[PDB]
Amino acid sequence: TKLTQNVDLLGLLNWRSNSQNIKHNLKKLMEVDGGEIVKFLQDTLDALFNIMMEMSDSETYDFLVFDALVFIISLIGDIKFQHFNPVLETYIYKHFSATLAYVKLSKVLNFYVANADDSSKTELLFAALKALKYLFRFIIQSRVLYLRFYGQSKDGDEFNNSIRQLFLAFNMLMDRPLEEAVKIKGAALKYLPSIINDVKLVFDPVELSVLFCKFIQSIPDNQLVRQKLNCMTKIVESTLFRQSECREVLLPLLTDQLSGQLDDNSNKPDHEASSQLLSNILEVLDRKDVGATAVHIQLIMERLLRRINRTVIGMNRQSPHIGSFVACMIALLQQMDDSHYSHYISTFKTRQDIIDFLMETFIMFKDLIGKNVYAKDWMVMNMTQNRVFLRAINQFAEVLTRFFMDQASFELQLWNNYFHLAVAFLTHESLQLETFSQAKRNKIVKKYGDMRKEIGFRIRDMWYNLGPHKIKFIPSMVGPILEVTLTPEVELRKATIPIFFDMMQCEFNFSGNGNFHMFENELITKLDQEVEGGRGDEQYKVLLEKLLLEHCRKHKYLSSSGEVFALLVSSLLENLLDYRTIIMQDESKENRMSCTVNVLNFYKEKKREDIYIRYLYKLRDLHRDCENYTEAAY
Amino acid sequence: SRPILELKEKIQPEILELIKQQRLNRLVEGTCFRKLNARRRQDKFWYCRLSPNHKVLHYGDLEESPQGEVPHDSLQDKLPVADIKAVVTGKDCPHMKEKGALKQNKEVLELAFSILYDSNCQLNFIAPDKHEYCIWTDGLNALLGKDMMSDLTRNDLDTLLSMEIKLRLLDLENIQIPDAPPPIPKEPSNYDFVYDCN
Amino acid sequence: MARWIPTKRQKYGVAIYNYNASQDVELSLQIGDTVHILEMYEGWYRGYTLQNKSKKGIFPETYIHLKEATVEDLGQHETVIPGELPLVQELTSTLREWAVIWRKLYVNNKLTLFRQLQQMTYSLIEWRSQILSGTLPKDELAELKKKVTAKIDHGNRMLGLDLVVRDDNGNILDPDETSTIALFKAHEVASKRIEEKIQEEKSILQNLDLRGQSIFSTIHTYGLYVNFKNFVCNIGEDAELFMALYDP
Repeated sequence: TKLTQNVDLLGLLNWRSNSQNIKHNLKKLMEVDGGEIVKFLQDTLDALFNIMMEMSDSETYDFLVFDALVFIISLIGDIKFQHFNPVLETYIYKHFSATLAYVKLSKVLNFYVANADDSSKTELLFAALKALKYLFRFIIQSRVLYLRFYGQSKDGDEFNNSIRQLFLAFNMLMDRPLEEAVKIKGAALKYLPSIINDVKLVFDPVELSVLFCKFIQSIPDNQLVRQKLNCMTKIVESTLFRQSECREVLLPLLTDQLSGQLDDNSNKPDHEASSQLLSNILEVLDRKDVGATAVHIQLIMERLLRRINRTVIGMNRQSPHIGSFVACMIALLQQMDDSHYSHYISTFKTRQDIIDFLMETFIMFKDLIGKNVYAKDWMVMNMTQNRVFLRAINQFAEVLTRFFMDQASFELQLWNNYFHLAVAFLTHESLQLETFSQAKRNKIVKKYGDMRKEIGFRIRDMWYNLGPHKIKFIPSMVGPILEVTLTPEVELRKATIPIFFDMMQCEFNFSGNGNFHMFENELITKLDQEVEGGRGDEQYKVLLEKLLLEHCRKHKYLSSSGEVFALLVSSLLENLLDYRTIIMQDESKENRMSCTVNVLNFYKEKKREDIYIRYLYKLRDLHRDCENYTEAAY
Repeated sequence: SRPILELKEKIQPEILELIKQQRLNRLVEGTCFRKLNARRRQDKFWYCRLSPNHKVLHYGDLEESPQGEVPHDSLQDKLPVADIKAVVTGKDCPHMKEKGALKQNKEVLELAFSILYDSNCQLNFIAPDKHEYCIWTDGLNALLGKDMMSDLTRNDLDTLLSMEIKLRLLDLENIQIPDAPPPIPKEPSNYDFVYDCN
Repeated sequence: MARWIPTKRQKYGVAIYNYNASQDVELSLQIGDTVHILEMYEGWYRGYTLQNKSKKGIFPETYIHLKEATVEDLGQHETVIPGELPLVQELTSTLREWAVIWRKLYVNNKLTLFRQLQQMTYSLIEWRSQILSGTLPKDELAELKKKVTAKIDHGNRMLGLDLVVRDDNGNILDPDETSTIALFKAHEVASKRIEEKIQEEKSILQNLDLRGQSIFSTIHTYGLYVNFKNFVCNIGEDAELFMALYDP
């Protein structure tokens, strides 16, 4: 690891006494074995740096030192030499000795960029591009070495300008067509943020940011889309820990690219790339130390949400990373405040556009809760999704109450999507789901409480806020509310049977012209199907009857009618109770027909003709299981 | 481990209980049993299900069912336990004493079990192998409410006892149980609870 | 039986034996009854048992091997080594649910998975025992954290159970609702390990070369251990035996 077998390495280390050979040594350094190279990497670097200082005026030697150094760093980037890459940065921070290598190398690479179309500088600029991070670690370090060696940089303007004309070389090179230097543009985009943190040492963050902004608006806006996505992503990676001074200058341009990505029908390379964008930006903006951005978070909302929601109108397909995009904007929801939401979520354009937006968002939510986008193993992510969707829909609830409620003269029928969406979401993760493990109840309640509880009480206060238009909404929501009452939860159900009394009272006001007969009919129907399903229980019907009966006591004669109808309901219920218990107890024939003829008779009593027929069908099914052509005929 | 073994083997009740329960479930589920000398196109497969009521045996001259039990009131759906004297097992079986055409061979001695009911007609049965034979007679003894005579049953009982005592002893790790239980501290003879109950 | 006090410095209620029936709410108490004692008496302790977290039991302090430890062993630094003993409590609750798993695993004749469950169970109880203390290096601590999480969620995968993330340091930090996307890709990590295992049971428990290849993709330098036993050769003189690796 110390012995060297090459004339070239000894000559280049001894270039000072081999000064006639410096030009030839700078090219013979290529054939030196890397294994021998990292034996004296420090000395080779010092040799080259003292070269391009001692005849920095001879820019031929500076160019060859540039080329040789670039080739060495490319070689060291190898996995064999990735261990001496720490040794290389050790040299960068410690063993470097070139007081003007910042000027010289920024100069040479400004030449490389301004002369990139050259196919002899093309490879040279490329190999400089791959290690731009390393090279301007070296160069920013040479800049500060100049600072120290001269107290103040009388080159204080010179080098930062060399950077600025290198910005302009960027802009002019890439203003040219993409054909000559598509890969050069890609490498610029890639390794350009690799050096922005290098230059953060010695340049103004804002001037640097806007110099890049000029470069990026020298973009003809149809070239290497995910590549510039990478570029900005590595940019916000670094350089954003100082957020409040570039965040507000880049997010303009970056929401420009976003709204271009809103729907350009060319997102098919940029879908996952933009989701990644969202990811890292939500990180860094949500990174607490990186910088306060709450108002800029609201800027993001106002300039990116109708955008991305029409974009997920675009990406509404389940097969792609739709789930990852879901994660994106719901992370946004998490990282964000209702101070930001109701600011302009509640204050979009004309009420028609905003309600179209909420149509979009609500149908999307209902389509995600249905055909859920997890593996069922993501109860953790399930809960996360629950909370964030809760947040979003809560915001839309305030915008509904304050802009489309009794507030609005009409269009109280987003509430259909609201309520049914909320219920359909609510119809998973129940007490038995909590009952999987013994700690499972405890695990959820400690880590999450009972999300269902908040969901239900939210919807309940919404219902009470509806007021008159319960009647204008009851038959739509009769089905879902019975189910939510079904939920094995004691408290939401206890709060929900009074909601049954609420809408039967409303249709009691409607009973001046009609009655709750449609309400109770739909209620009975859905009751039939649901108790057939088998969620509820005995104490459950007890709670149902106690509540509704009592509430109707709190009310008039027609509430007494509704009382005896709820009595019929409870009769029905217990009939289904013992019915099903026999259905899943005896599993003989005769008892099944026993209970089914009983309940059939009960429909006959209630004339529930349709369902009466339905269980007549079940019963005849039993009889031709028994080939009771006799009974089946009857 | 002597106090530990005292503590362990003293709290038996539920282990043999659950093993016998499992045996009962085995009889209730049942399978296709074997008749006697099922040679001249005779059903070596036919089921004997212990009732869901655990009161009738669904044994009947059913066909060669490779799946196993077919659920119906079998050709002999009834076998009440109030009259089941015992089951003859091994050479004690009348079908093992047959010297006529139904002479059971020497490969069915462990497949020998005939339920004693009515004192004259024995459910002269043949098993497919030893273990389920021992399990059948185990579950039948469970209907009789007596010991289980499968070697594997005692295997299960001992291993469950060992695992259970293993899965209790965790907290007294780093502590010892004196063979004489540690002295019960003299409780305050007054039942007085200065702070309220619970 | 006076002087009862509500306190939380007792959570590890510890028995001695199949306890006496000294009180109406006491029995031949289970050995691993960490009882949450709601009432503090000098010689006795009554509170929520481990079997019943809703019922008291007056247990003698001569039998109570009281431990001030709460659920987390770092609040009073009950950790034998910081950032670990959450592992011991999670493993205890783990075996709690293992109880239900295996007690069902006999009901269904699935004895192969049930026996590999038993042998993983013996491995985990012994690893649990060695990490009762912090004797192993923190390298072994993190390694066994990884392995315990691996086997736990492996049982979960085999049984469609919950997913615990934050692979290291107690599997809580990420499931501590820190973010969304970090949590998102962490649950993605969870599914990645899901696929790793669910595809690798047949690769390691069954196959023997792919496991070696996967290991060797991570390690580059190797040493061929050669143990010369005895040399048989008819030389009649001093023999120099030059042993080296060869590539024909």
